[PDB]
Amino acid sequence: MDEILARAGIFQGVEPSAIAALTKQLQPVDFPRGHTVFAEGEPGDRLYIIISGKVKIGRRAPDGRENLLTIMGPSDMFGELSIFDPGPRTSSATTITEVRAVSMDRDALRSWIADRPEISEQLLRVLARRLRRTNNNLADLIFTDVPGRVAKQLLQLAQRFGTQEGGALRVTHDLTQEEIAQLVGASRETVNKALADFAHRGWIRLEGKSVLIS
Amino acid sequence: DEILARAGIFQGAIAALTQPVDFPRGHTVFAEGEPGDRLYIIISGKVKIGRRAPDGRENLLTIMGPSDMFGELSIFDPGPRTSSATTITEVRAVSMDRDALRSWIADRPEISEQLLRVLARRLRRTNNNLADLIFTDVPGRVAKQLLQLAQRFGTQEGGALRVTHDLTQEEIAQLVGASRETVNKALADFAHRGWIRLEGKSVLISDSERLARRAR
Ligand SMILES: Nc1ncnc2c1ncn2[C@@H]1O[C@@H]2COP(=O)(O)O[C@H]2[C@H]1O
Repeated sequence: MDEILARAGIFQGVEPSAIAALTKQLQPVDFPRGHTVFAEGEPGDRLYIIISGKVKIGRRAPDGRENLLTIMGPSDMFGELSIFDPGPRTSSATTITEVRAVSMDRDALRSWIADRPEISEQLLRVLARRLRRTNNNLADLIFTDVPGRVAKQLLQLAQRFGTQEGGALRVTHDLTQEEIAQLVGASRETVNKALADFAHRGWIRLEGKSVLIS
Repeated sequence: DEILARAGIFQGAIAALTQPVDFPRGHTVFAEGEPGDRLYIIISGKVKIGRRAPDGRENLLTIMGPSDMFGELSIFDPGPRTSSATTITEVRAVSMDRDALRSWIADRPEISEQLLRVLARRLRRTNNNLADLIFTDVPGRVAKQLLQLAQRFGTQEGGALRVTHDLTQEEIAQLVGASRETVNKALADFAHRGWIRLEGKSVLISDSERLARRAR
């Protein structure tokens, strides 16, 4: 779907015809659930745009667990930074569900802006505006306690993958209890202990297959 | 002269086409909120970049020395300065404005590739800090900060590399984003273990491997 692809942030503020000029040259790839798209340390020089599915972004923790950095879904990009500043990947990307995704490397990008200087300028604008959002995001997070930080992070994920259902956010998933444990990168006991606590304060109503967030 | 080459913009000569200025100690290059237009690359000296917390307290973001660049956001996303830039010590730097930079780009689109690298890299580092803030403990973060300061301002001195940063133990606490009480406990803990030596504005990192094993 061209619309899904065109919603990517790398296309924000770009002429639909220049977006299309790039899109047409890209063929979708099929990734199975639990598939490692790229691991930390591996050379990184391409970005992915998701059409369907969810992808986990994470880094290695001292104990050997993988910290849930973020979760990207449809229209979302991952690995986009390596297109501008390539090199060894500082994070890993792993499919949470079955994914269909589009890829593009630096050559593609350079060949794309090769004829379209207007795009370099807009990319700077979008990237720089994104840095300002991420900056005061950090600022906001710094001046908050430990639990408050994690809460904020989870809230942002809810706001992104949740449907507005009467002053609340519904996030419907198709994951088994073990997959949810793999997603967070924590014990299955630690997860259920945390979910039990959030529910206790009325922040979470846990129904089968879905979660209702305040 | 060789310092300019290490700058992010030129880290990718045709660069010789490169306004030099000298600032004194404690000089405020720009203030948080002022109209933001200029760009700055440091040749010699150190500059504190900070942003006020919601409570008014001045909070330290990053410390930058030679070959480092600050105030770039003002050129691409024009508007108020999001932060304040203060010179810790005497500083010699070169500046540029949006209209001056946009001209060099019109002539050579090659820089657009280097400019994007710099932004994309700042963006990545801010994302790493966000992950550290959540997944890395206070002592872990403290060690990680010292190790990052050593990469930029570290000179070997006998067995331990002396890392001069000219920062207060409270200013470090701001970099890490934790209470000064918890940060001080972490610093003393490292000192008592023989990992580091506290020298006022300087730190002697005796055991680098331990710190590295404490930051992961
Ligand atoms: N999940 C899907 N199932 C079936 N058809 C689809 C799906 N996603 C996209 N398409 C079709 O593929 C087309 C791609 O271009 P359009 O987005 O214009 O319109 C899209 C639909 O016709």
